[PDB]
Amino acid sequence: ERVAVVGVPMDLGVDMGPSALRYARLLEQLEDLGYTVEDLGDVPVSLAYLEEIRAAALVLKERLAALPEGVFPIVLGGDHSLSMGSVAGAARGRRVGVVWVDAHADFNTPETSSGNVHGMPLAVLSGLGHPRLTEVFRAVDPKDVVLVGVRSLDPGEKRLLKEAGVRVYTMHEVDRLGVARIAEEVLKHLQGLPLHVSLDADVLDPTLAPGVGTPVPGGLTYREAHLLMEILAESGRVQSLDLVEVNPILDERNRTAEMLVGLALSLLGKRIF
Amino acid sequence: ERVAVVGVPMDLGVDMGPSALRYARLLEQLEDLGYTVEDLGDVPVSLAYLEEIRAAALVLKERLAALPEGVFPIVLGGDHSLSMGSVAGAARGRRVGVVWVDAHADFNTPETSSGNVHGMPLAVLSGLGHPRLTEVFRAVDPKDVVLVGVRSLDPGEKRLLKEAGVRVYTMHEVDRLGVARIAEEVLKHLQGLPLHVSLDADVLDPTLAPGVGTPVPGGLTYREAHLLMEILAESGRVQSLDLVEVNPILDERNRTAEMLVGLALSLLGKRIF
Repeated sequence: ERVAVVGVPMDLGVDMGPSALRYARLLEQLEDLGYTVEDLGDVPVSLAYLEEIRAAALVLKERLAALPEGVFPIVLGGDHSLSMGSVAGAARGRRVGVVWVDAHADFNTPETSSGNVHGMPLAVLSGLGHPRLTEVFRAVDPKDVVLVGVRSLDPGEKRLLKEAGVRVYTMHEVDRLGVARIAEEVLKHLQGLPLHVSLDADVLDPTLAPGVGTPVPGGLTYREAHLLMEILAESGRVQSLDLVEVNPILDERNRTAEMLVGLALSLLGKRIF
Repeated sequence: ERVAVVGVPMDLGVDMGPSALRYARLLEQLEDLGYTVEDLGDVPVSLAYLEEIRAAALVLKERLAALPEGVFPIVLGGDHSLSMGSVAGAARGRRVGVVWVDAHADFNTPETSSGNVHGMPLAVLSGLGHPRLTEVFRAVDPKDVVLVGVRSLDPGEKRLLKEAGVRVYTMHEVDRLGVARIAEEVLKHLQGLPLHVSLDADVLDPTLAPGVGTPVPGGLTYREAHLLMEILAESGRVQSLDLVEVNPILDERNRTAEMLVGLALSLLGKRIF
């Protein structure tokens, strides 16, 4: 019933992410929902650009671990790379589950590929990749993870993901089983553990979330997204949230940002009836 | 040849405008134009807010005057209040003409209203207003100010502007005389003096420049704006520029920032032929 919001304006225009989520009144609407909300502010941010990231992602994680116990954390960000720092840090050292809701698997290693770290955080978190990264950010067992909304993978990704054994719910599976059910399966699969959900904006259809780094046709519908957040929220097991890859520079009327603040409220309890 | 860019993320969500302007690739395009450019960064910012505004507009004023003689300053802003600081700083104790291109005349005193200070900058600069501000920002004689593109005026303002004797070219005059003639006319009214151009994105038709603080229908056309900049450019006396009131949160795929970076380039020498 207490909630902390910390921003990681990282872009190594997604760095404006944290600012749009705030202008979308994320905070005021959570209090409206009943929570007491403290804004911690922004974590300062000084292959391509590795150390800077691991550094800022370090500062992040330390901050989450400090945080009194029982406080729900909401990380507003740019790069999905922050996830490395957050998921680790919000775990508080516990064995937690990760519902990674992205259009991508964000699962490469430097071996599989671009060269950009933000396509590498889920893997590192599973312990696969450059050591300067895995050694300070490993925080979950591959078996403890579930991708949802995925509709675009690199060949090295398919392999690592298969070899590793990560439950992957691509948009084919969404179209096929419906989100209602996929939602249920995610909870069985990760039954018993606290859940840290990471929401990548590129998961909703571009037709709806235009402001994003890498649009990818045929994504979750507006309604669809809320169902997932609601079903999930119901479990009462959700403990932390990642709201990322929100690019105002590409958005319209700042609506991609509004969509997340809305899905955040669905995940933290808000119900129609 | 030397050009300095400085940001003022001040919203007292126009505080996001400076990133918007930078991401619209302002520096780079200026370099392509042939200028060696430096990013001084952002001036820290944190009735309503007189002291916090005065403090930042003072850090800005002071920072601009300390610039080496010859370096051309461009102030990237949110609020139009930053101009009390930059038109004073950018002038360096010299008599300069001010070409104010906003849909408003930002010429109110507390007596005539809204309450907000960002509708008073040109008044303060012209010496009318709170003493706490005029006392450090008054930097222009009303007879040396020219408003272009105006189409919104509070009663007190119209009166203050008449008493003051400020040359006003509202959209009605624009429609009657054309930008070319109004430009010959601005240049002549301010003949001999160095010129500082302040640009409120709201002066561009909302249809074209959606992301601005207060849209006011019936504004300049992308061609008229450019023409204007181009004529003021040929004069050889522009010496400083404010690019203000750009709000990405209300914009669309960042075309407002792109629309101004384009006008800056026009004021700074760029041409078709």
